[PDB]
Amino acid sequence: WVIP
Amino acid sequence: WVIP
Amino acid sequence: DSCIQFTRHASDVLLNLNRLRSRDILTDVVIVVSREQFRAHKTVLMACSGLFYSIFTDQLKCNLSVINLDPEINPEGFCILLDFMYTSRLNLREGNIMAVMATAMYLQMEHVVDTCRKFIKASE
Amino acid sequence: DSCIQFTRHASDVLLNLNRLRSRDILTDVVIVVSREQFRAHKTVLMACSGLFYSIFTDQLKCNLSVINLDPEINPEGFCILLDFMYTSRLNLREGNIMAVMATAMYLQMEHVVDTCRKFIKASE
Ligand SMILES: O=C1Cc2cc(Nc3nc(Cl)ncc3F)ccc2N1
Ligand SMILES: O=C1Cc2cc(Nc3nc(Cl)ncc3F)ccc2N1
Ligand SMILES: [Cl-]
Ligand SMILES: [Cl-]
Repeated sequence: WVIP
Repeated sequence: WVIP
Repeated sequence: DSCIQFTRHASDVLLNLNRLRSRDILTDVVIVVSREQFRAHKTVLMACSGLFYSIFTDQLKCNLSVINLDPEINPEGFCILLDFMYTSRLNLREGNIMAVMATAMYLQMEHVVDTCRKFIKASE
Repeated sequence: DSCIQFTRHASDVLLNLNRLRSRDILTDVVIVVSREQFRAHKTVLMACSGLFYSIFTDQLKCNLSVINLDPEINPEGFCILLDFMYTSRLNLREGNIMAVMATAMYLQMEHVVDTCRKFIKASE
């Protein structure tokens, strides 16, 4: 999961 | 396009 | 093999499937979550959820155009997860995390359940 | 928005759609390319090809379960492009590049047409  |  | 691969292809396919959903093109099922209705493509639901994979591989259920979910399922939680299926982006907030995690457990979306558990653990 | 994003989601969705295709699950169209038949999902074809997008948004054609392509289309070229749609990988070879490029032009798959043109230019 990432900060888009 | 890339070499997978 | 000796194939070449287009890096952005999968993301571009998903973006187009979300555009078809927006425009109600070739949607073939309605998911009912109490008083709310959500239109979607059976194939996208099956590709994202262990529950929908089991439903639409069943010889009788594969033919239904309407699926009613358990009354305990929160429509907002379902809406957030449906948006995730079509976009890869999860609108996870302090006010919805419990409903989202409960819905992801029911739909059998292991990666979502995993991130919800981690965000809850960090708050404790 | 304040969303989080799962990097591998789009690739995982496409992998599952290819698994449904392999197992002939919820395929809803047959594409005929002379003596050969190819089963696929209308939504995946529309998400990848400008030609299929135009066909399945047409009020009469959206209901057909069989689509016959132009007799000049090479079945091997079509097979390579269908595999690309479901996997992001293009099996481009000296012996098939002309048929693949001609098929991609017909199907309106601009990124494939672009790589074929570049590989042909490098050989000249
Ligand atoms: O957490 C999850 C997400 C998920 C999706 C699927 N989907 C499919 N699985 C296979 Cl093997 N082939 C085709 C499919 F559409 C099954 C189980 C699970 N569990
Ligand atoms: O080279 C290409 C690939 C391609 C795909 C599509 N697909 C769709 N386009 C839109 Cl805007 N919404 C939904 C779709 F399924 C249209 C044109 C083109 N041209
Ligand atoms: Cl997931
Ligand atoms: Cl393309």
